[PDB]
Amino acid sequence: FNNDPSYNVFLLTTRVGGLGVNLTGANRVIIYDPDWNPSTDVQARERAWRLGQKKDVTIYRLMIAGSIEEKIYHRQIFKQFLTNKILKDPKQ
DNA sequence: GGATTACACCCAAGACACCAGGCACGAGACAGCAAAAAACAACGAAAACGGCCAC
Repeated sequence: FNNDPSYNVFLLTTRVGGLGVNLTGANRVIIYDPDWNPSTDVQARERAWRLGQKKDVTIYRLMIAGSIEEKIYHRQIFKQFLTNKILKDPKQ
């Protein structure tokens, strides 16, 4: 994927992929389905947002409004707050 | 002294309670064609993917 001008897109199923695979070639990212682990998505974004990435990277989240996606996304935001007030400011 | 005067002794009619057995209740305990056959609803779910080791 990195060393070929063709082979533009490829699906990854971000459970198996994210162990540290180097995919700096990517610049755009599409998230299709929200996951349960709030962590599995940071490695997913890091599949194109490696340290010192060559070009700007963007994330497009898919979210079905008025569905379980709403509950999961709010849950993930709450989980981010959990690790973002325990380690940032316990007054939040 | 001995019999009227009185009082003790007991015994017979009496009663209440006793002893049991009836009598009614009281609720269990039933207990209710056989043979043949067919329809006929209900008895009734661990997802899915990865990182492996051993093929």
